[PDB]
Amino acid sequence: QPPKCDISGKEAISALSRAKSKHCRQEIGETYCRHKLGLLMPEKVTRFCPLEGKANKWDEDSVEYMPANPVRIAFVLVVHGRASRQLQRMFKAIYHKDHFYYIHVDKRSNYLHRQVLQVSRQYSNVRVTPWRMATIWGGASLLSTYLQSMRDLLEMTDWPWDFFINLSAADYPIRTNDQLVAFLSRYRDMNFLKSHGRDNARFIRKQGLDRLFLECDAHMWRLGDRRIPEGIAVDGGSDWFLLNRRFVEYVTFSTDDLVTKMKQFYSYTLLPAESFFHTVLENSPHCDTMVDNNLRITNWNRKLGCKCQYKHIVDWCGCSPNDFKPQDFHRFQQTARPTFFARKFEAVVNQEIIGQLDYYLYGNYPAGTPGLRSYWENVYDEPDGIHSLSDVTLTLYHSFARLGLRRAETSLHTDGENSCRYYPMGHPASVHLYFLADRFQGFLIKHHATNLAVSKLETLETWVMPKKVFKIASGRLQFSEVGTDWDAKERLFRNFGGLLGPMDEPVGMQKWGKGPNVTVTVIWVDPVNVIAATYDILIESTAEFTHYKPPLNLPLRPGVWTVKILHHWVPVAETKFLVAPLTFSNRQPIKPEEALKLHNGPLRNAYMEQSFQSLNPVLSLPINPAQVEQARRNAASTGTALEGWLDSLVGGMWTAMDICATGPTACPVMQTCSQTAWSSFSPDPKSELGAVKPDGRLR
Ligand SMILES: *[C@@H]1O[C@H](CO)[C@@H](O)[C@H](O)[C@H]1NC(C)=O
Ligand code: NA
Repeated sequence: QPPKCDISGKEAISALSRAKSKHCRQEIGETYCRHKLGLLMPEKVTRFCPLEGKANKWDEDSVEYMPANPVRIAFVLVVHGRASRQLQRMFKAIYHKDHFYYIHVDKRSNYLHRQVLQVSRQYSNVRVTPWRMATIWGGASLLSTYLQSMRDLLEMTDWPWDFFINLSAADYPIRTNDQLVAFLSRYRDMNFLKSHGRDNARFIRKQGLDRLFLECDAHMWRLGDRRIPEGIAVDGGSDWFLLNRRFVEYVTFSTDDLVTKMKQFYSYTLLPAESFFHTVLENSPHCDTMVDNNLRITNWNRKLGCKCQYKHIVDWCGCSPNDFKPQDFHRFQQTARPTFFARKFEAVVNQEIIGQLDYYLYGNYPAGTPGLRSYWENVYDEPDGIHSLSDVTLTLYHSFARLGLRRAETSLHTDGENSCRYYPMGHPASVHLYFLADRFQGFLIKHHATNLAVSKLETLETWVMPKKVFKIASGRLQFSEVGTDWDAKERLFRNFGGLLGPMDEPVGMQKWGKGPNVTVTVIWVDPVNVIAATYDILIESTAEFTHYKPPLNLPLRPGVWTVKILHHWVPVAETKFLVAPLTFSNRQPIKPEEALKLHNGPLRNAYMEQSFQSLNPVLSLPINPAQVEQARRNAASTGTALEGWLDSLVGGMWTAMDICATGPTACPVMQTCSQTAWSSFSPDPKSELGAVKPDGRLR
């Protein structure tokens, strides 16, 4: 169907041409045409503040007194992702029985929501939002989430709260609850918001406040220009704040000119929570309550955090803070200004700094407490279904489980019946990442299998760990790795296991120490010694990481690839990586014609237009005609033959470290999972939540 008005703006045309759903196209057009007539945005707004401008209203010993009328705090936790045990650890740190906790879990994070429900069922002062939005980065929906949660909280008459504080799963306190309550009790009529403080016209342009945006199909579309309304001062800064009940009441229930028109304006705004509350407060009757300090330390690093990493999500470029590391601990003790929270923290990136901070605030755990240096994070959970996995991860998780079953059989030494022989049943039940002392240890896979001696089903967990493959030879090179999903801000691969299939596009990374600039040669070698790519790269004196994604035609030949680094044909180092053949297509066993198309190498017979056959003799990489033919045979296989090819490849690159039983077992040499040090079933008291103590705490 055609639009209600001629659509000629280049930005709107670009959005309409990229939008996937008919609903989104119609809403894009409806929004554009409304604005074109001048009926969508306000252009003049009343200012109620009696001040000429802004108001901008520290002794370390002032947070040590004991208040007679302590504030009660409503924490709104806006969380997403997989890091449930870290969220539980932070919740333990900030919990007190006289506060309140209201938890919004991103609609797309169903595993995390199930874990949060278990928390809300234990404690009367914890509730979960029954509505759930998909709060994409920069989305307008983040303000809708805050405004709805404020209305909900104001109508819970059994929760008499005095302040509203927002936190994510990557936040952590840097002072005790006692000190937070003492400080807020002394300034209970103030509002804590941090402004950019620099040139305001530049802030408006950098933020895109003079641009019209629309959130639809989990994307933020830019649709054109708009005027800043006259009569008000527009301000902004951090979207992390603390607001008192009186101002939250005004924002929620006022119908005056300011609140009404700003709610309309910010419904079509990028990063609305970074400026909506500043602009309303400063122009409201409450303007003289504003303190230019959000009581947070935010770990900005412009060199690493501003790589326009959200381009596929919003029609704009943005920045995000870095994760703290152990060398940052001294920053949590600064004395310039009062601060009570900090971000960001990620246990999969660095857990040591989280431990240092928690023990600093609340003391060591007793000697003999297990799991303090470990971290477990669920990356697949059965209720979400195998269609939420990929064919690559479904194939490999199956193979890891079979590797565990083979370890159980070979671990029993006996000349009679082997009561540790198993037959696998069904699909993996769960998968965890496992870390120890900030070193990746591999995957834990929970699975079901029949013990063949007694003919009974058993539930097991297998630990698999990747074999070391980086090898140096007689420079500033420290490490080399191949992977996917490179995180330029944290400088690591978010595909932690390096799981790859024939249609993946691998990335080569190098890590360097200090020294003078140098140039090296990178060579990619496929499983039958076909040289797929060669290139030189400059390593500047100041470079720490380098990475590059060669344009290799697909599919890649399955097997063990090798990536070599040379310095003027002198060997430097090498690493290896596995392109796995897939046993599933659309989560069903792969058929002969599917496998042949997928497993016989690139459709162009060559990985790139330029050939490197003249290099094979130079590097002693002869192509064996027998191995080439065997790869053709392997490509046509399915079923049991294909399973044997896959498992021999996986076994060459992964080790089954151990396997345990969750319940009873007829295998005499298998340990109970809860009694191991490594299982996701073993004790982890730092993330466990129990009964409330006499002092009202869980920690
Ligand atoms: C480093 O770079 C400079 C120019 O930037 C170049 O002249 C020099 O040859 C390079 N290598 C060394 C060791 O200086
Ligand atoms: Na509850």
